[PDB]
Amino acid sequence: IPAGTGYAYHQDRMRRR
Amino acid sequence: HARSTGSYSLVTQQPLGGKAQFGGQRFGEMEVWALEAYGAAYTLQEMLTVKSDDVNGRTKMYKNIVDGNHQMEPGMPESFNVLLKEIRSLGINIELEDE
Amino acid sequence: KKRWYVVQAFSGFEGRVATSLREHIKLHNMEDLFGEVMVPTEEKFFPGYVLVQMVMNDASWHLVRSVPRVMGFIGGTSDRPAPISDKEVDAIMNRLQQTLFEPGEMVRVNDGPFADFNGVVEEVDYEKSRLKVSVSIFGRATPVELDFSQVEK
Amino acid sequence: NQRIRIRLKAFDHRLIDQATAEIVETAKRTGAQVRGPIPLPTRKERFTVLISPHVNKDARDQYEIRTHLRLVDIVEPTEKTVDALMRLDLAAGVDVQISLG
Amino acid sequence: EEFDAIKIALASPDMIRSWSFGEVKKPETINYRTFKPERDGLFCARIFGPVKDYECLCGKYKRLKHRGVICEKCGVEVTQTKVRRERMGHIELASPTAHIWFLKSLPSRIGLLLDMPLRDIERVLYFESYVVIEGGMTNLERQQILTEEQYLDALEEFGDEFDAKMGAEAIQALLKSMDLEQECEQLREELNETNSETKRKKLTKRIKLLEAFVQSGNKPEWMILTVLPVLPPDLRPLVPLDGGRFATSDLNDLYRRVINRNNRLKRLLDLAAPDIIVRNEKRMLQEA
DNA sequence: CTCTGAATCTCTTCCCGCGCGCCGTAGGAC
DNA sequence: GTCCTATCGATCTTCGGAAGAGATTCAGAG
Ligand SMILES: [Mg+2]
Ligand SMILES: [Zn+2]
Repeated sequence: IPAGTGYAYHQDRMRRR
Repeated sequence: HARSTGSYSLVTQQPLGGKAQFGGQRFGEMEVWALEAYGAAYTLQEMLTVKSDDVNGRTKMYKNIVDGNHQMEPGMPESFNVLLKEIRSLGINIELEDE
Repeated sequence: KKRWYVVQAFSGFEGRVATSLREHIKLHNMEDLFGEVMVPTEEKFFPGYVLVQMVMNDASWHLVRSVPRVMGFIGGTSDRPAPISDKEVDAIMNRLQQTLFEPGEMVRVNDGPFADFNGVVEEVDYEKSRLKVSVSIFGRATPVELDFSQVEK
Repeated sequence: NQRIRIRLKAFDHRLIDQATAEIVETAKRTGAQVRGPIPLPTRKERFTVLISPHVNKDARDQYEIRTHLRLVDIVEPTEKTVDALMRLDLAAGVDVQISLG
Repeated sequence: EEFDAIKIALASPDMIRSWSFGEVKKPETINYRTFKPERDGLFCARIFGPVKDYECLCGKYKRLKHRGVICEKCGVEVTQTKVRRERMGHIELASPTAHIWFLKSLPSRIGLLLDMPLRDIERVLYFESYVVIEGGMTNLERQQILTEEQYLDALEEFGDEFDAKMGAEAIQALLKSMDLEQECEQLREELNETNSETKRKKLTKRIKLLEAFVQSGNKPEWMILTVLPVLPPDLRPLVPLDGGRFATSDLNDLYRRVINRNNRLKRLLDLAAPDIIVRNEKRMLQEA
C-alpha cells in the first residue's frame, strides 16, 4: 500500500529515481 | 478451530471456509481497513498474497519457514487474474501495462 | 385464398402441435379457414416452426393460440401476423418434394461398447461400406474393425 | 446388441490360457454373460532342414511352430463390462483380434 | 508479469481472436458415463489444455521428456495443466449482436452516439421495426426508424435507392458510417447555436463521449459483439458431487444455450430458411 | 411549437463473522 | 429402462420496501 512502511518503500523508490 | 495448511478452493485458490472443512478464518474488509490504519504494509501484503492467494508464493514461503528464512515472495494474487478473465470474457480488453 | 403463416411451437412437441391444431380446427368447425399444416422433415428443415395454411380472422388468430404448445405466429406485429411469401411457399414445397474416412484421420466412434473413444484410422474398408480404426486396448492396441455408421467426423 | 468375439492366438498354451482366464473371469465379474472359452483347432507348422553344412543328406532336424487359438464370445455387452475389459491389460506376446457383430 | 499500470478499453474482434486458442463448436462438455472431455466443446482438451497433470488426454506421452510436443491421437498439447485456466476460446456469431451493457447503462452509450432513443434502439435490435440507412434519393432520414407496414410502403414507392435493415445489423452499419470527428466538430459548433441548457447539458455529454471515442483508439463497431470469447473452463469447473453426477454450473448452461441457438441459426442460413424464421432465430440468439 | 418548468418512469441500495442442518435437470422417444 | 432433448413456442411467475437518483416525459408558457 502507499502508506506506512509501504509509503516508505515507495518514497525511497521515487527519491532514488 | 485452527488451520495451518490444507484444502484450497478450485476457482480461486483461497483456502476453504468452515469447521467441518479444514478451513481458515476470513480476513474481512474491516480488518484490511484496520491494518491500513496502522502503517502495516508488509503484514497486509503477506496476508493477502502469500497466506491465501499466490499459489507459487505460498510454497516458497513454506520452504523458507521450514528452512528458517522468514522471507516471502509475494508475486500476484491468483484471484485477481481470474477477475481479469471474467472481464476479458466480455467485450472489454483490460490488461497490465509496463510503464 | 389461405396464405401460409408461421407459428412458434415447442421443439420436440412439434408433431403434437400439428395434431392439436388439426383436432381444434374440426372441433371448432373452422374447417373452412384452414387448408393444411406443414411440418417438413427429412430422413427437420425448420427446427421448431410450424407452417399453417390459414386466413386472417380474429377468431382464427385466437384459435391458433388456443392450441397447446403454441405461443403464436411470427410476424411484424402481434395485431397482424404476416404470411411468408409467394415464392417462399413454392421453395419449401420444392424441397419437401425433392464424407470419406481419410486414412490417418483421428476419429471417434458412434455406437457400440467402444462408442466415443479416441481412435485413429488405420486402413480402408471402402468397398465394404465398412471401416477399420486402431484403438488403445489392453496395451495391445488391437486392429479393430467398425461399421461405416461408427464414424464421427 | 451384437455379441463381441475375442480371438486369442499364441505360441504358448499356458500363457494363452492365462490371458483367456483373465478375460473370461473379468467378464463374469463385471456382470457380462460370456460363452467361453472355446479351444479352436491349433495350427502346427512343420519345417525340415538339413543340419549338415555339406552333403550328409540324411541328417535332418524337424521343427514346429504350434499356434494355439482360443475364442471368447461375450454376448450382451455393457458399457461397464467393456470399460473393465479396456482397463484390463493382457500378457504380452498374445495376439487378440476383436470381431464386433 | 511485472506491471505498473492497468488500462481498460474496448476489445476489437480481431483482438478477441488474438486472445482465443480455438473456436468452440459442439455444445457438449463430457460424457455422462465416462469422464473424458469431449473435443471441440466447452471443455475441449486441445483448445484450452490437457486435464492430466503432465500427460496428454490420448496417453501417447506421460513424461516431461515429451513436454511441449503436440499429439496426433487426440490433438491435445501436453504441458502444465495449469495453463488450462488461462487459455481462452471464442465463438464466431453467425450474426452481429449488441453488447447488453453498452445498450442499457445508466445512459445508453449506443443510443447516445447515434442520438437515437433507447426505446427505439431496443425496438430495432429486437427485430420489431426497420430503420432506413443510406436512404439516398428518398424522403427517408439518416436513421428514421419505420415499421413493417411503413417498410411495406417503401418497398414499392421506392426501389433499391434506399436501404432499411433490422436488428443489430442496422446499428452496426450506422456505427460503421459514423464520421466521428466531423460530427463532433459540427456538434461543438452547434452548441453555440442555441442556449437551451436543458439540451446544452446533454449536448456537452454527447460531445464529451464523442471526444473520448475520438481520442481513444476505440472504434464504433466494437460496441457490437461479433466474436464472443469463452471463459477458460478451469474457472468454471463442472465439479462432480456425491455419485455419478456433476454439479450444475451457471455459466456452462448459458454458453450451451448460446451455442445451440447459434448452431441452429447457422444450419438454417445454410438451408435458406424463410425471412420470418431467420429473423426469429436472430432475435432468439440476441436474447440468449 | 418548442422551451424550459414539473412529474412521472426505471434502477441501486441496504453491518461483520460464525456455526449448524436440508436441498440440489425433466419429460419424452426407441 | 435408457437418454434423450429443451426449457409457459395455449401461464402468469405476487402484491408485507424505501429512497434516492437520474432519465424521460409532459405543460402551461410564453
Ligand atoms: Mg489353416
Ligand atoms: Zn495426448
